[PDB]
Amino acid sequence: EYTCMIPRDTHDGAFYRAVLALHQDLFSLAQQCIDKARDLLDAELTAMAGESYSRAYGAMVSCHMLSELEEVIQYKLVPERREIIRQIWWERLQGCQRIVED
Repeated sequence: EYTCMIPRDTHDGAFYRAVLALHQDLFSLAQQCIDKARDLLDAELTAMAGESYSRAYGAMVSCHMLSELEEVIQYKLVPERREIIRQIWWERLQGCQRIVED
């Protein structure tokens, strides 16, 4: 509901819609939902913030999730043999030098 009630503009805006089509196990659009969310954050961070660790950093965390999202849609349509994903995730997380909420 509220997702519907959210616009499709934001990084977030596209986001859950993908999640949802993925929660609906619907892909192409959701696939492209990212692609916009991609495009969103595309233009976004590219202000570059003179970034050092700067929210373009967080913006990575954002896309990082998208990737991380881009992953599951393959799990979940894969042989589950992908189970390495866990490690990969484990990696993809642990190499995150990070706080929690992320």
